Amino acid sequence: MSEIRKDTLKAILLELECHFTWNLLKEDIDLFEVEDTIGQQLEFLTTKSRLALYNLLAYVKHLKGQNKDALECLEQAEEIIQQEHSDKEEVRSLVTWGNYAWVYYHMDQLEEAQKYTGKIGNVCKKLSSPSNYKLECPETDCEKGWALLKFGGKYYQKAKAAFEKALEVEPDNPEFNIGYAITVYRLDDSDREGSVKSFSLGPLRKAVTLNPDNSYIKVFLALKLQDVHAEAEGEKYIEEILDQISSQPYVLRYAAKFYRRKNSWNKALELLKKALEVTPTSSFLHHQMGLCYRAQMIQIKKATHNRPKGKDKLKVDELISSAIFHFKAAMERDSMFAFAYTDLANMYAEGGQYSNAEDIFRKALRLENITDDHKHQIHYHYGRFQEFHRKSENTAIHHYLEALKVKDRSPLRTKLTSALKKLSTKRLCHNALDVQSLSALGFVYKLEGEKRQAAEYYEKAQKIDPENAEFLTALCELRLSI
RNA sequence: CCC
Ligand SMILES: [Mg+2]
Repeated sequence: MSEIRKDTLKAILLELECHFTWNLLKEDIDLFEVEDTIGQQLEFLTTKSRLALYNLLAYVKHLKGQNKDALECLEQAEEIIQQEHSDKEEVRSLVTWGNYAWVYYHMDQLEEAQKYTGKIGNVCKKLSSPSNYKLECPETDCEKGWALLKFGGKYYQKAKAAFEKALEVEPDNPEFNIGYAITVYRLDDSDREGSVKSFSLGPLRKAVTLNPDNSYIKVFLALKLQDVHAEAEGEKYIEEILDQISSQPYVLRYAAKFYRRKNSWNKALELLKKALEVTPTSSFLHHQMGLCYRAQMIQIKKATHNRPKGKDKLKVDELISSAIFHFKAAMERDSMFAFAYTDLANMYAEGGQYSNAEDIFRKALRLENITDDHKHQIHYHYGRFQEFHRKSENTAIHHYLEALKVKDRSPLRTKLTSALKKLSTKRLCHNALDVQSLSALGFVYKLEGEKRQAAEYYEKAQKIDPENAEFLTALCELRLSI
């Protein structure tokens, strides 16, 4: 192909609606985890669109440099279109064809790619689309919403908008409602400024009504009810679900979360183990197992006033070892699972395995592509490890400051500001010229809206370090604020 | 998927 036809083709490729134009970046996920879990949903979450799953898996295989394997996934998608979408064959094929075009493009099979853009263009014309090479429709909006969700927390607002676009056309579509309600449910937990939210409660009730046979959507309703102090109602739903299904890991794992949150740890462990028989490598399941063992360990520690002896001490050590095992497995199976790192590191710290804790915290601090909320929490946990285990007040202060710089409204805000005030005040009693502590107080007072007091701290810090760029900038901000 |  002449490289002028090439430029034209590249332009068309960008106009398509498919995974390659949805800004799904590989660095935001663990590709092995995503590939593996897509396979596990194909087998074990049988209510989710198989067509969507294969289109997504094809994209993921491409991201792993396996273009030949991506093609095979798209072939399976085509088979499903014959199987499950025969009446609307052409329109249901658009996303698959888009991915074919992009994959063949990447394999330098330009003529083959053009064949696919041609098919797309023909169908869009046939169906009176206002665009040349796309036909926006609710089913595609839904598929896009799920693809966005799979790429993680940075994409949740975009996924919500995609499901909203689908619901604009079909407000009572059962599939669209599930996607939307689950997105709002995750957003209730995402980027919290304070208490957990419950905007998803209404959407979940509707999605459950619209999908009576679906235990997967119902388990989120139960969890949300638990969040809003209707634990009794939530638990009845859990019981009904467990009467209706067995061994479905995507349902059992959330029932296990439910039971754990009311401290029924043995029941949670029973459910998690049943799920592990089906999917023994799931990082989600492993994390949940560790959470159970950790909770049981904490109960013994509290009961024995943090001084367990004899068999209590033996059990505590077994539980710590088991929590480490499972948190380590979770992290190893999902490199982007922020909480797996901090939970593992914190458990290493609890067991006094400080070199191990440091190793994990170091990796966690270097995760560049997780959400700012997760970065914030990593700094908080490392700060606490520094303060209480390493007894390094200056390193603690440093990381508490980093936590607030990344996110200054969170449920950790007041824990962070109070720790900083406490540590900085103590250090200033010993050395009135301690620049880090002066600077820290300036930062916290500025955050609290105490402009004058903040200025005074920064001015003392600047007196000591007159050319400091950070202090000059802080003082300028304080002067120009209205 | 922590809290
Ligand atoms: Mg996952």
